[PDB]
Amino acid sequence: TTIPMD
Amino acid sequence: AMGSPIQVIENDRASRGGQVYATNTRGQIPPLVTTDCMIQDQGNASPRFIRCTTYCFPCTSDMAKQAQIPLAAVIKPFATIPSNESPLYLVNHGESGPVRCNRCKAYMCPFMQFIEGGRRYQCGFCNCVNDVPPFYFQHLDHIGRRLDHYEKPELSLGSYEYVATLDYCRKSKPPNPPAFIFMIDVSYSNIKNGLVKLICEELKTMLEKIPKEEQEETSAIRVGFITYNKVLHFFNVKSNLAQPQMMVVTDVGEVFVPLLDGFLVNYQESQSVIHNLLDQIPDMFADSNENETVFAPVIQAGMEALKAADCPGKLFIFHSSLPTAEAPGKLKNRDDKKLVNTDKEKILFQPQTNVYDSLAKDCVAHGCSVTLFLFPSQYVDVASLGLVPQLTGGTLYKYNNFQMHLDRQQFLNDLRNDIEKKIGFDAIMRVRTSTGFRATDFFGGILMNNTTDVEMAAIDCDKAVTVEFKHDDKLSEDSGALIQCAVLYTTISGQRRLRIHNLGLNCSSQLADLYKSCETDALINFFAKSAFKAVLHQPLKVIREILVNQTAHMLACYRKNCASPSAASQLILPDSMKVLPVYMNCLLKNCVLLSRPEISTDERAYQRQLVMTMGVADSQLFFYPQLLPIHTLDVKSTMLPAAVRCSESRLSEEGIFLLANGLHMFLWLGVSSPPELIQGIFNVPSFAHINTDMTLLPEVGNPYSQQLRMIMGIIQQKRPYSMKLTIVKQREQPEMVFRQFLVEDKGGSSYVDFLCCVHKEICQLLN
Amino acid sequence: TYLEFIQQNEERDGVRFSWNVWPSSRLEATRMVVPVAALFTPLKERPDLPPIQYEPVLCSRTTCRAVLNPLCQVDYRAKLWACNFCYQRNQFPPSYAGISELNQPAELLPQFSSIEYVVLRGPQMPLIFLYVVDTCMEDEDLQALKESMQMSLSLLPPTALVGLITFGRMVQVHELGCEGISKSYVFRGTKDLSAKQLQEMLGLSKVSNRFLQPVQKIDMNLTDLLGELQRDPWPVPQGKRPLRSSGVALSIAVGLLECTFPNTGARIMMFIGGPATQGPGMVVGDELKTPIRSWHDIDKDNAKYVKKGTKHFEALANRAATTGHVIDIYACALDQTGLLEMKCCPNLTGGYMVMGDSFNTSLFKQTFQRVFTKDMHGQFKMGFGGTLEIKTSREIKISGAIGPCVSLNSKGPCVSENEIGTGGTCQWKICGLSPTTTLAIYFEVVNQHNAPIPQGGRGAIQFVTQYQHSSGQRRIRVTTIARNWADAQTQIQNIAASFDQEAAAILMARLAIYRAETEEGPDVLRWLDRQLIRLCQKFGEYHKDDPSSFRFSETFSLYPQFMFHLRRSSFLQVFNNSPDESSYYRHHFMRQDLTQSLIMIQPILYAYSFSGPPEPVLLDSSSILADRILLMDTFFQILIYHGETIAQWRKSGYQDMPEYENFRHLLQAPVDDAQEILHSRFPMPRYIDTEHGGSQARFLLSKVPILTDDVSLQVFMDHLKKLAVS
Ligand SMILES: [Zn+2]
Ligand SMILES: [Zn+2]
Repeated sequence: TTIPMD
Repeated sequence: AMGSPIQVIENDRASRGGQVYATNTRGQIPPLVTTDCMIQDQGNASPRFIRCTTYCFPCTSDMAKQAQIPLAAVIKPFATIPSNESPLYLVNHGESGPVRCNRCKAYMCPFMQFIEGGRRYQCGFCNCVNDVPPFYFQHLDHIGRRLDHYEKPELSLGSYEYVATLDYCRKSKPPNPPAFIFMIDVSYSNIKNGLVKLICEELKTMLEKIPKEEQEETSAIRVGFITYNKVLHFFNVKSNLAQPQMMVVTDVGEVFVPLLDGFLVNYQESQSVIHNLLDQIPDMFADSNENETVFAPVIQAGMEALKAADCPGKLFIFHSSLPTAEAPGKLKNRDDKKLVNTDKEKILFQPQTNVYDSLAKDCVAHGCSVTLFLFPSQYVDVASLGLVPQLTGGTLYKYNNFQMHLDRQQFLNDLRNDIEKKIGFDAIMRVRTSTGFRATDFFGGILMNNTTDVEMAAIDCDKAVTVEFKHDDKLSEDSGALIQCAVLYTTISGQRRLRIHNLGLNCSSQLADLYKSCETDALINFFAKSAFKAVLHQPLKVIREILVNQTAHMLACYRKNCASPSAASQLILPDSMKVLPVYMNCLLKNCVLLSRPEISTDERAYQRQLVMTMGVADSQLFFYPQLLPIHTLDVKSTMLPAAVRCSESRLSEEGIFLLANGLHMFLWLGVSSPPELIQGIFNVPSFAHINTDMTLLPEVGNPYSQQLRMIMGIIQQKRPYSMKLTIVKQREQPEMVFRQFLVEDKGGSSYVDFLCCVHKEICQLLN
Repeated sequence: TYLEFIQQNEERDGVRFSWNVWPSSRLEATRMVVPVAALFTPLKERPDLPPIQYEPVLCSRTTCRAVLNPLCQVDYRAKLWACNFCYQRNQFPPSYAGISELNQPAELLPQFSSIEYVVLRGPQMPLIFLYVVDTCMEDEDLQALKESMQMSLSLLPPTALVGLITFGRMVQVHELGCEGISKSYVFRGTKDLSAKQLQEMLGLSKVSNRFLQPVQKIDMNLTDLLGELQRDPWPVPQGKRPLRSSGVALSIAVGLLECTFPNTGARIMMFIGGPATQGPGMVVGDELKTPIRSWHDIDKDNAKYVKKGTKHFEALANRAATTGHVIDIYACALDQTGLLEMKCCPNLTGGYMVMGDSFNTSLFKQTFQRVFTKDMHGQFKMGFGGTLEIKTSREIKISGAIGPCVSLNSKGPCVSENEIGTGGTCQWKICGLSPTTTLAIYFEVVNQHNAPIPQGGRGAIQFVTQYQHSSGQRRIRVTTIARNWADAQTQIQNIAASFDQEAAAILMARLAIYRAETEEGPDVLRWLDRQLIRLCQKFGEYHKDDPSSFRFSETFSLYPQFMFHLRRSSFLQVFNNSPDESSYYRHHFMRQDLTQSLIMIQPILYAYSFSGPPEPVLLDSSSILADRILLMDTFFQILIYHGETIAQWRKSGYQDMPEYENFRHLLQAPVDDAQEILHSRFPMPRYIDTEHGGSQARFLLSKVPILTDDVSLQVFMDHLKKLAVS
């Protein structure tokens, strides 16, 4: 699970 | 965009539900507690008795130190096993008693390698070789399966029970069956709210359902009765009195039991005399105008009575308010604003006098457990009234501002439930491990005088003790890490018994394996209890810091060692920890670790205790409430609607939802709430027609009111406390409370904010 | 005849002096050996008297305040009377107007020296009876006790408040009337409690209760409880004694009435079956191994409880006495119960002390019901919280008093500096009293300046006793007596003739016994003898250094013999009885009237024989003949002794034979007279039927520098005679 911090 | 809780729970239910879980492999990862599957022992203990934060321990202390993933186990020794699952077996090793390694004293379990033709068995916990006692010898066969194995539970199963021989008993003599002592606060408050009569009348019915083994015809458990208010009124109910006698002891301070014989009788034999008394107590104090009451003397008295009858017991105390009458344990109204950074905030959660801890120890020493049914209506100092019952292994039930026409059923449900609970007495749990690590910390409704024995005056099927392990030496990726929980106790029939739980975990020098085998629900249960115990020792902001930094540390470690190269703008989380942030944030948002603005200390203390006893099933739900949409409900053909995220975002002005955390059960109604539903449920034609203050069970209804009642039942099913229903009307109503359980919204910080926070410190750990 | 005088004045004024003619000077009285003293019975039976209903009428002088009496001069035609004690002129009350030389108010008639008034106090209180029961005894015993208790409860007036407290390892205070449940308050029999603490704990206000209720309202309930009462549950291990908190139970009972009905008639009646084993008030260990203290033990200072245990009861005694309540002790066990330590309670408050082997004996049962004797009008012969005041003429002073009482420390002109017994007062409080209660009041002559005014005629003394009659009626009993003054240097004769040897004897025995308790040891026999000698020397006929010549007037002749029997009596020679028995005897003797007192000091021995009617015979062995039957009557026991001849005739059977009608009678004669005494006497005496060579002849034989030793009356009289003449 990858989450791009915008 | 993260893998939400619901998705995670559902996906597991998909791939693992409705399937058999055989505990035959070693470090095998079990399904989530949220998944319903069938479990067949077959070697290692059922995940219902014991789950772990990781089923594969790091091999060395430094590894463990890199990752910072707490290695621990949530153990529910007497967890209720499904009807459709095989029950435990009772092994009797005769005169000698259970065979145990001479060195580490581990019991005879599937972890003992029988060698040399089956004459000597090497122990799997410390590698010591033992001599298979005469009577127990048996020939090995192909690779040593002993030709006994599948025939003897202790050799093939993970869980099972041993018969305890007299040297396992106090004073080396057969213990006596336990006794139940009912102590009713009859001061004004409980006379007025019609609680006294309630407890007496209803007690006539329930005293029948008192537990007793199938092997016997009548319960061996005797009963005793007491009333009080700054003074104690004992009662003699011998099976030969046409009328019950009453002995008042006003010498609080140096309390004593004025009886023996007539106090603790068989409810069956003394039936008519007890009922007689039960009809009377209500009238007897009807005009009592007493308001102040004592407390410590009551626990004091019951314990004493038990010590005298030389038997273990359980006190069912029914109290109403802050005990102010002068006597040891006199409680003041010390509610101060010492928090948020006071560093002295801890004192709010500790008992006032030094008496309660002592009383607790004396109780445990004599196998006396105290369960308290509290009906406060104003501050009561729960940090004090719930210590003895926590430490003693009892249960604490609080009913804020009790009102008969609303709370009667909730309390009576709790009481029935608590009486019929499967319970063991005067127990001591010991958690032995294999070479390399050991049990170093415990959390639960327990008391400990040394560093190895977890003493539980009383233990039941709901109670779960959480055990933290630490590295002692180095573990072998070959042998892994073994665990053997053993609880010695006395049964309601008066027998000394041992319950054993063996569990084989894997070991490894590879960090990938450590993470791949974690369980977020387990880890959260540990962090919660770990932090909740810390409240009594460190500034909350100190606790919160450790929690967050340990969370960021764990993920950082995984990032710089396991995760395949990915852009710095991304945040990586192992599948084992997908929902860990969400849940961790919930713990940090919880009132126990938060502060002053609203929420009574009494409410913080209460929750802090309730959680300390929880198992994984319980903690999962407590921190992340289950939110069900009811308006979109499939009529008669239901099976409990799909869960929806704990955010306000998933609420609709047109919908009706059900939110439960295991303690509170909210029925939320939107404004544009269909009148069709509001009719078939509350029997009133419109939204504005419902009154919140009338949160009582609504029957009637043919298709829906029934279908809603169905789900409310299935939700309460596996839950220990009976939930307090609370109806909420959308726009500006009591809703303020409701919003608190929407744990994903900001309310502390929102799920998204927290995720955003962790990434910062993970980046700080520049790597 | 002086003997008529003595009799008449005792029958009229329940008074008996050592001398009935007093020395007009302090000096000659000092060397008169026996002090001017009197044995006084405030409620002496007197049915010939009406209780005339009205206030007494007192002298107007504050420091005097005497009661109008026959000794006061009255000026009818001026409605005035002169107080005979301080001469103060006084006016009569309006209602007396008609008063005249020929029709005067009763109080002024000589026949009425000694009259009873009926105070119109107001608060007509009911009698209160508090049963403090011990439950550590065999079922036989406790059952009998339970029966005796029910009996008394049925004799109590319907208005009388009754309360029940049972005790053993712990103390229970029963809440009566409480129907449907029956409750009680339990306290550790291990620690004390103040009347306050108890008032608070039991939850009572300040100054009927749930604890003390009407007989006519509780009857049913109480009799049920009394009947369902069972012995203390807690089992007693081998070699051990029960845990009986006697000391604490009493303390709780005293306090119970202290905070509820203070200053009002009430009997706290504690029945015990053994010694208090769990102090305060603890009297002896719980391990049978150790015997209860003896008189020797207590003297070898080997009695570790005696001092503490007694210190406890004394305190209780003074509280109760000061609160105006009576304490009775009915101790019935095969061994000592601790009376010695507890004695002050019944001794200070006018309470009863009753000994026994078991409550399941006629001895006890009989005694206990005699306690509730009714008078001609069905009222208990009991009197409560009496207050006794004694005024004397200016030539006389009060030395002190000896008997059931407590000092009210009321100073005044009548009190003397030199005090005797309970002195330093002209007022004493007698919480419990009967028609038998007798006190010993010692006087002192004052006019010190030897040759002063013999004038004024006689000297006088008044006794005022206010009390609460069993009837609820408040009353004041008044007695005024006057004896003639005499110039000893011209009337030694008129003085010596007035001697009352019997009274004098007892009065002295009372002082001798009071000392025996006090810090004084066997120096008693010493002082007692010294006095006997001095008396012989001053009132005996004789030529110096010629014993054979010594002879006493018939007025004194018996005094010597009295002393002889006193000094060898159990009252001063404790070492042959248990500390408990000793206390029991002294208790009764310091109470008794002159008559019973005498029998106690010198047992009467009557002989029966075919040759003539029963005739008192010398308390000598010589009186023991073969053809004679003896009836020895000490006060505490009635013994019948069959002489050798008669013993054989009786063991032979001649009695049944119709030929020997008379013999059968002779055997019965003494037995019949023993039956009368065995009902009439209050503490019912122990009975004994023995004969020549009987296992119990001992009881008779035994009863049959220092002035002498354990010798015979003759030798004693000899050594006496010679010392009197030199
Ligand atoms: Zn081992
Ligand atoms: Zn006068």
